[PDB]
Amino acid sequence: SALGKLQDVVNQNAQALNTLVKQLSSNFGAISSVLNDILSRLDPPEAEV
Amino acid sequence: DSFVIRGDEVRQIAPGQTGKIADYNYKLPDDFTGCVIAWNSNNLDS
Repeated sequence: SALGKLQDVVNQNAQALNTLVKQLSSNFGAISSVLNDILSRLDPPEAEV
Repeated sequence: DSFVIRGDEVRQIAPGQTGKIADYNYKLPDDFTGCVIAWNSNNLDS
């Protein structure tokens, strides 16, 4: 923890980027978080929504 | 656009509606803007 000031910057950047990537697996209310599934199992009128 | 259809399947004429008529005969676009008018013409055709 001597160089903790330099290590915290790296840790914070990596953690924020990991969170940003992991946000891609959330539904946000849709039926599935995978785009291809919800565009290849629904009609375009409901695929839009 | 004027033509004749059955008593049922008239609901297939709409943006993004499935059905044999809507899939092979007369498909409305999804972003359609306008009106659909249906009225019985049996005694003029039957």
